[PDB]
Amino acid sequence: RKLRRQMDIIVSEVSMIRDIREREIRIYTDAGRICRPLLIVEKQKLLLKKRHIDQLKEREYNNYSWQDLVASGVVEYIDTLEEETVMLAMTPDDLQEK
Amino acid sequence: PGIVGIRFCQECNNMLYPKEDKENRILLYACRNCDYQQEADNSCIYVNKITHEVDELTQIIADVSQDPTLPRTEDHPCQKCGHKEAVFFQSHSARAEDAMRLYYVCTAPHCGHRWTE
Ligand SMILES: [Zn+2]
Ligand SMILES: [Zn+2]
Repeated sequence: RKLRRQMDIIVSEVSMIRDIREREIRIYTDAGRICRPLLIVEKQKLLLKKRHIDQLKEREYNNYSWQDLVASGVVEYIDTLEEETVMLAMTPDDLQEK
Repeated sequence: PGIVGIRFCQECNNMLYPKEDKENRILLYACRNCDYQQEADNSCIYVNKITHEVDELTQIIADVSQDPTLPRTEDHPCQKCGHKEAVFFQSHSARAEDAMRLYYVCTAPHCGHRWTE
């Protein structure tokens, strides 16, 4: 997962699935899978900070865009059968202590 | 009773088969592709559990404690090391008869203790 978030050896397109109960691990490089981006959450905090949003706000003439957002490990593409191992939060609201 | 199990020959490594010694009345196992014979220590052959009350604590893997998608409570402390986090889940097994019983798996590294309440 760390190499995919820096996009070194592994394109962001490769999906990787750790199924615990059956002990398998699966890595699909195959074409045709369907994946949508998600923000990443480390501990209880989003990895999207304010400094990222200020740079995107000014995106014009910064040459700073989505690919530079994905390359910082803030957003991640997650296809379906990797959504079985994930916990999603609807909004940052669910992250705060209830 | 026991759920018994296979035995293999020591030469051709095939499946030994149970057979009866008529002279000494002693259960034997014999490969059918050689003359190898061995005396039966267990004396049970075919055992079948129809009621099949099954112990899930044997199937459960201790690695399950790393899954984010499972719930956990600090209500039930670990029985061995007294750790508060326990990640509990149901059978997760088809043909479980009717069980909503929760099985508990202790978090914290390497404890892996697995109990049922
Ligand atoms: Zn044999
Ligand atoms: Zn423990």
